[PDB]
This record gives sequence, structure tokens and C-alpha cells, in this order.
Amino acid sequence: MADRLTQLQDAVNSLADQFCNAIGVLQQCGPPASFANPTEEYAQLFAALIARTAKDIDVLIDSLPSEESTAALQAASLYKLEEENHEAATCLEDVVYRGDMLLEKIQSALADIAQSQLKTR
Amino acid sequence: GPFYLMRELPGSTELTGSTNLITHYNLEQAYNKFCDLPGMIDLPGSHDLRSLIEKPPILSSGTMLAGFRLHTGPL
Amino acid sequence: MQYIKEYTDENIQEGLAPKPPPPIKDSYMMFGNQFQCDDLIIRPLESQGIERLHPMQFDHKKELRKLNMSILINFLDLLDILIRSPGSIKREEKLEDLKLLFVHVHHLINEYRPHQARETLRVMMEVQKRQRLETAERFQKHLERVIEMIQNCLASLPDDL
Amino acid sequence: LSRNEIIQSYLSRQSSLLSSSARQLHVLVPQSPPTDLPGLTREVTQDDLDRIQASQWPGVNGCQDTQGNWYDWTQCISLDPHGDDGRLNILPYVCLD
Repeated sequence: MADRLTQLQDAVNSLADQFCNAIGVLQQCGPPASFANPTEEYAQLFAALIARTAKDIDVLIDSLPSEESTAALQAASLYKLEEENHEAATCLEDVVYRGDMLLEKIQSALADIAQSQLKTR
Repeated sequence: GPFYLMRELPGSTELTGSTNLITHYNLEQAYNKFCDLPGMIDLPGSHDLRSLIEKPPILSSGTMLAGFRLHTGPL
Repeated sequence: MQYIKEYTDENIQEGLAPKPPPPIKDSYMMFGNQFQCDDLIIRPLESQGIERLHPMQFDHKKELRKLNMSILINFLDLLDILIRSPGSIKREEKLEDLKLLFVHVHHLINEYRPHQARETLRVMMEVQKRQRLETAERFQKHLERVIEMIQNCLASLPDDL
Repeated sequence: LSRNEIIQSYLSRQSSLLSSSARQLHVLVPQSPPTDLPGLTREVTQDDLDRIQASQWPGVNGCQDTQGNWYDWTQCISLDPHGDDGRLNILPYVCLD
């Protein structure tokens, strides 16, 4: 979850829910007639909410990606990234190898110093 | 250009519930009149148990021979 | 619920008498209750079952904005139905009509879902690559420091001698 | 379903607005006639991959904006499409890990 796409899905469903809620409120409750003010306030609030939801859906649509970046542009970039990841792997391996050799040398040197110091006693 | 699935709205003002249905249905003068017949019939008669039985029969739904066989004395 | 007992009876044996794993199925299976035949498209098309309002120009963002505006205008026309003639036939069409519109607004953005999927692989790979190089550089700096550390301590020792 | 009351209707209001939400919108993007596999059909090249890796491409590598701030796919965009205090918060498109 937590994507712009799930936000857009929930916004569209909230639009449909505001449609059903707006009709079910503004038909069920009203002042009778003449051949109330709370109902008028309800209508204004519902219209404002529907407009805001529409604007948000439009903004999220603008936000997602274009009809450029077709799937082949993703695939070729993926191929190039696999090659460069191989090269980065071998480079990391080389630096680790040099560090390992240097570490084994200094370790053996320190062991020999300790052996001499214990043998002198 | 055109939105998806536009169509034609119905005839501008056909029969609705927003019209005055009574004045269209020629019932105005009866209402303007209207807005007991026990008492209006007691204009003719005296007053208005077995009348409960009359209403219960309402809720449920040889004349010379009778005059000859109606023998009963006065006093 | 039950336990496959015939194959578990088969398994208690020695030598080479136990059984091999079954081969891979490349056709219709019947797992659970649905079929789940292989080689399915991730997004089964809209032409299999419902109408299709949009051509092959299919520039997704424009048609999504079009379908948003069409949903709102058909809601307004449904309000015109409820104002003018509630007993009309058209409202049934109208209460079907925007339903079809809502289906398409879901069906387009589900077509962003493979793309999003592919795209998250791409950025993961980029982040993967960058982290490798960062560790490499980090380690090399440490290596350099260790080298010069050893050097200056060696630079100290004939000065004791 | 049968009855909607002030408190319950206001509950519907705050729940719907918390689910949903001077311009500060994204810069508009036009239609794109050059697309890489179907439309323009570029033989696999190299400028396009270098643009998709390093440069700023506003349809592919991120979402651009008015007031200039660039946002790639892993970031969350804060905007205000209305003239209110309420801010739209577009979540990240990728959400790595």
C-alpha cells in the first residue's frame, strides 16, 4: 500500500460514496413546501466536498507517470542496471581482497610480537 | 470534446411532482370549499349498542304477509 | 479438512523406493476453487465482458481526466433526470451508465499497476547499485587510514631505534 | 441508511475529507507523441538511458512542480490545490522497503 495509485483508487471510491450520500441525504431530509436552513447548509457542504474530491483526483492523475516511459524503456534501463551492478560487485570484491590481505599481514605481525614478548618473559 | 456517454435529457417539463397536481387535476374548488353529518342529518331527525351493531354490519359488508302476521293488541 | 494419506503411506520406505516430485504443470490447474490457468495476462482486457469507450490512442492521463469529467457530468445529468422525469427509462440506463464509467476509471489505473511494479524494480536496482559503491568508498577510506596509521607507527619506530 | 443525523453526517464529512485531503500544482505535461518503443521507435540507444538515470525527466523520473521543487518517485509531495489551509499529500509512488 501507500502509493499514489491507492490514493487515487480511494479518492474515486470516495467520489462515488459522496454521490450516494448526497442523494440519500438531500432526498430523505428537506423542508416540506409552500405553494430547512440546516438542509441548505448540508447541500452547500456536500457540493463543496464533491468539488474538492474532483480537484484532488485531477491533481493525483497529473502526478502519476506519463505515456512516455514505456515498458521497453524500463526494461533496457533494467538491463543497464544489471551490468553496472555486476561491475560494482567486482569492484567491491577487489577492495575487500586488498583489505583482507593487509589485515592478515598485520595480524600475523602482531601475533609474532606477542610471541616474542611472552618468550622473553 | 464531447464527454463520454452524454445523452439527451427528457422533455423539458413533463408530468412531475413539482406541479400543482390538484389544480391540474381540476380539484381546486372542492378544496377551497373544504379548507357532523350526524348533526347535518339531525337537521332532519331527532338524534344521531344496536347502532354499534349497525356499524358492525357495515364492517361486515311478503310485506302483506308481515302486516297480516303482525297481530298484537293495543294495551 | 483432510491429509493426503496415500502418498504419506508411500513415503515410509527405504532404498530408492520413495517417490519423486511431480513435474511442473504448464496448463489449467484447479488450486483452491478457481482455475488459475497459466500464461494469463496480469490485466485481463476490458473487451472481455464489458464495452470499451476509448480508442487505441490510449494516452492514459488524458482519458483519465476525460473519465473524471464524464463521471461528474453524468451525475449532473442524473440530477436532471431526478428533476424532470423520475419515471423515465433513462435513469436505469443512467444508473448503469456512470457504473460503466466507474469501471473504466478503475480499469485504467489498474493498468498502472504492472508499470509501477516494473518501475519499483528499477529504482531498487539503482539504490542497490549506489549502496554498493558507497560501501566500497567507505571501506577504501578506512583502508587508507589504516595504511597511513601503520606508516606513522613505522615512522615512529626507527626514531626509537 | 434509514436516518442521517447532524453528528453522524458530520462524522461522514470528517471521514471523507481525511480520506481525500496561489496554486502550487504540478507543472502541466502535454501529450507525448515520441514514445520509445511504440511511438518514435528509437533503436536501443544510450542518451535515453543516461537521461533516465542522471538527468531530470519530468514524465519518467519524477514529478516537477511550481515553486521549482523536484520530486522523484520515492518521495511524498505536499501540495495545496485549493485556497484553504488543507494540504493534499500525495504519497510516494514506489515506497522502497
